[PDB]
Amino acid sequence: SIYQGGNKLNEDDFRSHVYSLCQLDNVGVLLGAGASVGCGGKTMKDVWKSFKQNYPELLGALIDKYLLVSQIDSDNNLVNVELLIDEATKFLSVAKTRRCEDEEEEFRKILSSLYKEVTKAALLTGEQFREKNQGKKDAFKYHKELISKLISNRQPGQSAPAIFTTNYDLALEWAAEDLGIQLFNGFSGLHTRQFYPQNFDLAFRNVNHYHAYLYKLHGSLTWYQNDSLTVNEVSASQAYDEYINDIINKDDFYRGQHLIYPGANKYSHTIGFVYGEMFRRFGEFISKPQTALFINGFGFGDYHINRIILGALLNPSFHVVIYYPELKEAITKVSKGGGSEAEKAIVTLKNMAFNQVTVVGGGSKAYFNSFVEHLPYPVLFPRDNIVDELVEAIANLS
Amino acid sequence: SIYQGGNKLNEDDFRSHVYSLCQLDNVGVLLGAGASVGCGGKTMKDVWKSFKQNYPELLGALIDKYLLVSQIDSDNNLVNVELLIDEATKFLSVAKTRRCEDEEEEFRKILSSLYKEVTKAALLTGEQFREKNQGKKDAFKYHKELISKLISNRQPGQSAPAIFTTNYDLALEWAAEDLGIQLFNGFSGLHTRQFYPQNFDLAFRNVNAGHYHAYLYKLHGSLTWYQNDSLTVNEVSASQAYDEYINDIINKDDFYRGQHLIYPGANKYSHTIGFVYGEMFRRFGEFISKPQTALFINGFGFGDYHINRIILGALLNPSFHVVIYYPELKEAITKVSKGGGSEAEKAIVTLKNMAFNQVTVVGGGSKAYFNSFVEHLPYPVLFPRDNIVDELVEAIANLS
Amino acid sequence: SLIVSTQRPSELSPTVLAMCSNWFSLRLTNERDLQALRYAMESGNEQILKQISGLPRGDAVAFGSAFNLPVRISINQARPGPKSSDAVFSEEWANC
Amino acid sequence: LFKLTEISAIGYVVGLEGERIRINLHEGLQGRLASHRKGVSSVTQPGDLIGFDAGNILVVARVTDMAFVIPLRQIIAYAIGFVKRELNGYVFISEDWRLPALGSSAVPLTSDFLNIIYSIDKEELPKAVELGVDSRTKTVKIFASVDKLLSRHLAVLGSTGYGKSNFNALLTRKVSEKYPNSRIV
Amino acid sequence: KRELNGYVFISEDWRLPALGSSAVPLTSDFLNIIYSIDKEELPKAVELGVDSRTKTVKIFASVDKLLSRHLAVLGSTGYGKSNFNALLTRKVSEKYPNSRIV
Ligand SMILES: Nc1ncnc2c1ncn2[C@@H]1O[C@H](COP(=O)(O)OP(=O)(O)OC[C@H]2O[C@H](O)[C@H](O)[C@@H]2O)[C@@H](O)[C@H]1O
Ligand SMILES: Nc1ncnc2c1ncn2[C@@H]1O[C@H](COP(=O)(O)OP(=O)(O)OC[C@H]2O[C@H](O)[C@H](O)[C@@H]2O)[C@@H](O)[C@H]1O
Ligand SMILES: Nc1ncnc2c1ncn2[C@@H]1O[C@H](COP(=O)(O)OP(=O)(O)O)[C@@H](O)[C@H]1O
Ligand SMILES: Nc1ncnc2c1ncn2[C@@H]1O[C@H](COP(=O)(O)OP(=O)(O)O)[C@@H](O)[C@H]1O
Ligand SMILES: [Mg+2]
Ligand SMILES: [Mg+2]
Repeated sequence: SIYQGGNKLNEDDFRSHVYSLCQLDNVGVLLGAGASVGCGGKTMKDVWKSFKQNYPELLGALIDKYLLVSQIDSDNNLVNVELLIDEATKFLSVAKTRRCEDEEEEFRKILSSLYKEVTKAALLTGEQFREKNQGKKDAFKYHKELISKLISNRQPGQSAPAIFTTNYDLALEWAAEDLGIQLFNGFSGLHTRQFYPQNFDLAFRNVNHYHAYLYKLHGSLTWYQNDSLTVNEVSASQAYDEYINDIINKDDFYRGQHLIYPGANKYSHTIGFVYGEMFRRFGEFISKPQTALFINGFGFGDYHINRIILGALLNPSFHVVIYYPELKEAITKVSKGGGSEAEKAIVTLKNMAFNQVTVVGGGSKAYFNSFVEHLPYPVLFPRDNIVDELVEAIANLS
Repeated sequence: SIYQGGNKLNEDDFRSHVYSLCQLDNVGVLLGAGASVGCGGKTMKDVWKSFKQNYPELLGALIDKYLLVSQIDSDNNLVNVELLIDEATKFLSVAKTRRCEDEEEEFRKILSSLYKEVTKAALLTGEQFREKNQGKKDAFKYHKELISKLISNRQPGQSAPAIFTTNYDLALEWAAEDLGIQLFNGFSGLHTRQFYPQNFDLAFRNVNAGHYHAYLYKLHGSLTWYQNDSLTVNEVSASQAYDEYINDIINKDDFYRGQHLIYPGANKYSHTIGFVYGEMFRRFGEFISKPQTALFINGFGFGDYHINRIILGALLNPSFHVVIYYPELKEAITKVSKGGGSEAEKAIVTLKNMAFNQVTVVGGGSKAYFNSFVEHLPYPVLFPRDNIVDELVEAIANLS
Repeated sequence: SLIVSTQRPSELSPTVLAMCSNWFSLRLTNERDLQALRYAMESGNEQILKQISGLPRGDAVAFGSAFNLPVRISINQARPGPKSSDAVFSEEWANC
Repeated sequence: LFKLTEISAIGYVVGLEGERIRINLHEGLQGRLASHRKGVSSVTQPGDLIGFDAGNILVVARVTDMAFVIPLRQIIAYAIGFVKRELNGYVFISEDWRLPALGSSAVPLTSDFLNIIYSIDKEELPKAVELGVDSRTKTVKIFASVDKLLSRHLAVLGSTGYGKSNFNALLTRKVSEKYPNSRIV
Repeated sequence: KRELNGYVFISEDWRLPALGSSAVPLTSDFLNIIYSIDKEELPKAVELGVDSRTKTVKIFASVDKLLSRHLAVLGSTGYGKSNFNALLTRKVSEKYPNSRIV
C-alpha cells in the first residue's frame, strides 16, 4: 500500500514523513477530476459512457467517415475528450474558411452535443448555480479544511501555498469566499475584468495569512472572448443569464471562438496565451530548491505533465507524494503482460530506487477524503465554533 | 623500485608522500607521447620502423648526399623525427629562394612522405575523426579521471591546475568536452578563431555568489592549427580540418603546399609561426619558478636538451618537488655502470644519484605506466561514486 | 574482571573507580555524586556532564576505550526481565 | 555535465577567531530543515552536527550558539575531527586541530556519514554485541567489542528506578549465548 | 502534545524553539495538564491541597507510590505538622476500611 524507495512502510513513519514535508520552503498541490466526485462531479469515463448512450447516431460518423476516434478505445471507454473537442474545432474552422456548406452543418451538432454533455456535469448544484453563499453547504467541508491546514502551517517570513488544478468548476472559489481568504487568479477589475500575467508577483501587506494562489490549466466556465481581442471574466449569476442557460435547454451553437474550456480554440494566438502562461508558471515552480508536491485525483494520462514531473527528479532537493487507488491491478497487468501508458508510467516510477518518490495506494485509503486527515492541525489553532451561537441570537433579536 | 635520495621506501610511504604534495599552492602535470599509446597512439621509435619499411629508396639519399641523419642512429632506431622536419623545411626554403629547380622536387617528395607517416599515427580513431561525441568511448576513461581528480581537490582562494604536453592529438579536448569543463588554450572566437597571448591571465566568477576551468599548453602544436593566406594563425574543428587538408594528406600521393601547418615544430624560421612556439616555453619556465610548486612527470623520454636544462636549474630552490616515471631504471643502471649508455640514460641516472629529499624516481615496467599513475592520486570524499542520472535519462528516452 | 553497580559513587574508594577503562552513567542528581565522576575521568570534557542532570528513564552516557567518542544511547529492553517488584498494599487491603 | 557534490549548501564561513567558526546563512532558509537525496535533516538547533568541504577531507563540527545579527543569522561551531577515504571505504579520526578556509560551504550530515562516526572496525564485527540506538535521531545502532569491554573493570552508575538491573541482565545474557564456555558468578 | 483527543505532558529538557517564534502566557487549562497524574491512578488518588502561586489547580497523589517506602515530614514548631499527619491518616482510613494503622 505504502511504498518508499521500493520497499514498504508502516502508517506512523509515513505520517511523520508527511508532517516533516509540510515545513519546507515551498509546498504545492495538484488536483484532478477525482477530487470533485464527493460534491457532485463525474469522472471522464462516465461522460463518455453517457454520451455513447444518449447519441448513437453521431457515434458512427466519428469512427468511419472522419477517423477522429478508434473502435477499441471507444468500446473500452478510454477516450480523451478535450483533444477531440480541439480537433473538432479545427475541422470546423477549416471547413468554414473554404466555404464547404455540407461539412459546416455536420460539426455544429457534434460540438453542441459535446458541450451539453460536458457542461451538464460541471454544474455541482443544478438550478442553484445562480444563488449566493453556495459554499455554506455541507458538500464543501473538506475543501475548507484543506485550505485552512495548508495556510496555518506556515511560519512568518515564508511563502504562500500554490494550488494547481485541471478542473473547470467553481468549488475552490466558493470554499475560499466563505472562510474569508482571497485568491489570486490573474484577473482584476469588476465592470471590465481582464487578464494580466503580472498579477502573480504581488502580495498583501498591512500598514496598521490573507492570500493564496490558484492556477487553472484548462480554463473555467466564466471565461469567454467577445468581439474585442481580450479575455473577460464574469460572475456565475451573469454567465447563467448570458450563455449557459442556452447550452443546456436549447440547440444553440453559433460562435466558434467564444468559450475557453476545455483546452479548445488553441489555433488563435489570443487564447493560447493563457494556456501557455499557466503551463510555464507550473514549470517554473518545481525547479526551485527545497520543494514538496502532493498529487491526488489525477490519472496519469497526459504526456507533457509526465515529462515535466520526471525531469525535476535530477535535483537532490525535490520530493513528491502520489496517490493512486488501482495499483495492484496495474502491477498484475504489467507483470502478466500488457497495459496502457498510465499503468506503465506509474509502475516504472514505483520500482525506482529513489527516496524522493513515495506512492500510496489502496481501495479507500487513497481517496481525497482520506488525504486531508494525513495533514495535521497546530496545537493552538482554534476549533470550537462559538460565534454562530451569537449570530443566531442577534437575528432572534430582530 | 622507489628511490628518494638514493634510498628505498615502501608503497605506503610513497602514497603518504603523494598525498602531502597534492595540497600545495601550485600543482602541475607534464605528459609525453607514451601516455597516448593506450588510446591508439604510437611511440617515437615505432614510426621510424614504418618509414624505413615503406620508403627504402629515400633513406640512402637522406644519408649519403645531404648528411641529414647518421647510420648508427638509424640502425638502432634512435632518430629524433621532429628535429629533421625543420631542417628539411630550411633546405627547401633555401633551394626555392636561390632557384635550384632540380633540388625543389626532391625535398617536396620527402616531406610528403614524412607528413603522411606522422599524421596517420595521431588520428586515434581512423575514419571516425570527423564524427561527434568521441569522448564517450572506453579508450578515454583515464583522462577523465585525471582531469576530475585535478580539479576536485582545490580549496577556494587557490590557483587552477596547469597541464603541459608534447603531443598534438585531440584526446584531452575530447575528454574535457564530455565532463563539461572549459579549457583555455589561447584562442577566442567561433567564425574566425585567432591566437591571443594575453588571455592566459583570465578566470571565471559568479555574479550571484563556476570554478571549473584549467589551462592547457601545447608545446609542439596541433593538428587543427594552420596559417591562412594572411599572416595570422587560425583554429578550426575536426570535421572542417578533415574536409580541408587532412584527407588529401592521408590519401593523395602528390600533395604539398608549403608553410601552412604548425606541427610539429616545422616552420620555425618564419617570424609569425615561431612566436607561437616561444610563448609556451616562456610560460612553462615561468610556472616552475614559484615558491611552492609540485610537478608530476609521466610519459617523457628525456630526449630534449632544453627541457632538461630548464628543470635542472629550477632545483636550486628549497621548495621545489619533482616526481618522475621511467620504467627502465635497471637496464640503464647496468649500462651506465659498465661503460655508459645513451644521453637520456646518463641524465636519468645522474638525477637519480642526487642526495636530495626533493627528487623521487619510480620504475618497474608496467608498474610505472599511465594507468597506474592515476590511482596513486587521492580521491575526494564528496565525489558521487554511484549511478543516478543514467537511469532517469533512459526512463525519459523510453517515454513516447 | 569486575562489574560494579552502585548508586552512591562517593561512598567508594577512589582507587577502585580510578582503575576502570569504561563508564556507563544514568541520571545522577546530586552535587557530591558528580565530583567523584569528574575526578575519576581525565580532564578535557565539560559539556557532556551537564546532560546527566536531566537524562530521562532508560538513557545513559557511555565513554571509555571501546567507544570512539562519547555517545548518548537509548538502551533496549531485556526479555524476559528480572523480578518485577515487592508487594502492593492496595491489592491486599481490598481483598474483602 | 560535471557534478562535484550531490548535496545542497546552507551557509559559508566568514571568520575564524582561533578554534571557533562563524557562519552566515542564506536568505531562503527559515524552517530549520534541509532536504537531500536520502531525506530531511535539521541543522539549526544547538547540539547538532554539521560539516564542511575542505579539499579531499570532511570536517565535523558541533553547533553551540544561534542568534540574529531582513536581518541575518549566525552560527558558532566547534570542530571534533574529520572523515577520510583510504581504499574503498571511510574512516573517522578524532583529532580536532584542522580548520576550513574562508568561503567554504556548510552542508548537513546524512544518515550514511552518521553511521561511520558511531562505528567500530569491521574485522571485529563477529565479536560485537548490540546495546541500543542513537538518542537524538534514532537511526543508528551501537555496537561494542566484548574483548575490549570485559578486559579491564567496568562501572555502572545511576539513581534508583532508572535501569541499572535491566542493563546488567541484558549484558550478562548476551555474552553467554556468544561464548558458552565462560564463567559468570 | 496530543495523544487521542486531549493533551499530555512530557518532561524532557533538550528541545528548544526556533528564532522568530512568539511567546504566549499559559492559561489555567494547561496548568491542569502539567500538574496531573497518569490517567489511571485516579481511583487510588488522594487530594491534599491547592497550588500556592495561583490557587486554582488541585493536587492529587497515589497511595501505592506514597506508602510504599518510608516517608518523611519535617518542619519547625508552630507550622502545621500535626494537621498534615491527621489529614493524611484520616483520609487514608476512610478510603480503605480494611487497613492497619498504629
Ligand atoms: N473519490 C475519489 N477520490 C480520489 N480519487 C478518485 C476518486 N474517484 C476516482 N478517483 C480516481 O481519480 C482518477 C480519475 O482519472 P480521470 O478523471 O479520468 O483523469 P484526470 O482527472 O487526470 O483527467 C483529466 C486529464 O486528462 C488529460 O490527460 C489531461 O491531463 C487532463 O487534465 C482515477 O485514478 C480514479 O480512480
Ligand atoms: N604504455 C606506456 N605508458 C607509459 N609510458 C610508456 C608506455 N609505453 C612506452 N612508454 C615510455 O614512453 C617513453 C617514450 O618516449 P618517446 O615517445 O619516444 O619520446 P617523447 O614523447 O619524449 O618524444 C618527444 C620529445 O622528445 C624529443 O626529443 C623532442 O624534444 C620532444 O619534445 C619511453 O620512456 C617509454 O618507455
Ligand atoms: N531501558 C529501558 N527500557 C524500558 N524499560 C525500562 C528500561 N530500564 C528500566 N525499565 C523499567 O524500569 C523498571 C525497573 O527499573 P530497574 O532497572 O529495576 O531500576 P534500578 O536501576 O533502580 O534497579 C522495570 O520494570 C523496567 O520495565
Ligand atoms: N493548613 C492550615 N490551615 C489553617 N491553619 C493551620 C494550617 N496548618 C496549621 N495551622 C494552624 O497551626 C496551629 C497549630 O499547628 P500545630 O499542628 O501545633 O503545628 P506543630 O505541631 O508543628 O506545632 C493550629 O491552630 C492551626 O490553626
Ligand atoms: Mg535495581
Ligand atoms: Mg504538633
